[PDB]
Amino acid sequence: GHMVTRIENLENAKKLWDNANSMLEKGNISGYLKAANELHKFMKEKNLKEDDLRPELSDKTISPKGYAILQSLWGAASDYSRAAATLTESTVEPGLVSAVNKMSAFFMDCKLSPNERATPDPDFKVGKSKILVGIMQFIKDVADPTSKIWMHNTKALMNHKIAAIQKLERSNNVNDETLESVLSSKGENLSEYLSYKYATKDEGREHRYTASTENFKNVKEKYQQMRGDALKTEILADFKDKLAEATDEQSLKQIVAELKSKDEYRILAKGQGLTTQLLGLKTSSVSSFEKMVEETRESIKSQ
Repeated sequence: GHMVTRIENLENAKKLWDNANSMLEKGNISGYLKAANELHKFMKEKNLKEDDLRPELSDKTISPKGYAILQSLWGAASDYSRAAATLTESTVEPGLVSAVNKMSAFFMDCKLSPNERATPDPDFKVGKSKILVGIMQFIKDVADPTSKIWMHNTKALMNHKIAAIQKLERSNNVNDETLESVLSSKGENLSEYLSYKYATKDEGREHRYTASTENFKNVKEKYQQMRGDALKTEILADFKDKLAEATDEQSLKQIVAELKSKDEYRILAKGQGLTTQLLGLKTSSVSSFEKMVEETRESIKSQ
């Protein structure tokens, strides 16, 4: 087991920084943040500081275009941080977005002394929505699997917001008001969040065959005392969370195959009324699950 020189670690930090700058230059926001994050992780592990790396970057430059993107990123992040501070919740999401700012600042501080001014190209424009999606993608990548914003898993909420912003992009309805609604949302409306009209934590609808965990040997213990629409709501929520761990197309297909093999999925797929079972259509909850797979696919088919 084994040692590395300071020279050698600085040379690798220089490469990590270059990779970040290169992503910055191409306008790949999530790629830049991720690359910044790797630089920080590597430097922390080798006990290297920004001022150790700075002299070594003397032959490298953040372009004017680069500083313009970083200024837009800074602005979008500050604004998002404020917008995410809400009556429902104001600690986690703002903390996460302001930390994205601190990560970018770290990339800048490797190159610039404490008071040096950024020199952004004033003509270079970058769409607010591409920035926000990038921020959200980075937060989704880096937040702990157990992180929660209000009552919802953080990775899942990010994918939800990224899909909402992408829908605004596709239908040409992106403006400050529609972005604000997304940035300030915590998924308070459960039925929209899960894409399931009958989402509830209460008794929901009357059913001749109210969904039940009895007759499913393998169902997790947490569901055993839930029934009906509420049972399905809880299964869908946990499925949404598991789907949010997907990182690429192969990963998503694998997770989907796992979830569809579970007794919880058969509960979703089992109709709760006799007329409905005789029709031979997908249940509403299975439909919701399929929409979540599509949402997750869109939040991940991008970079």
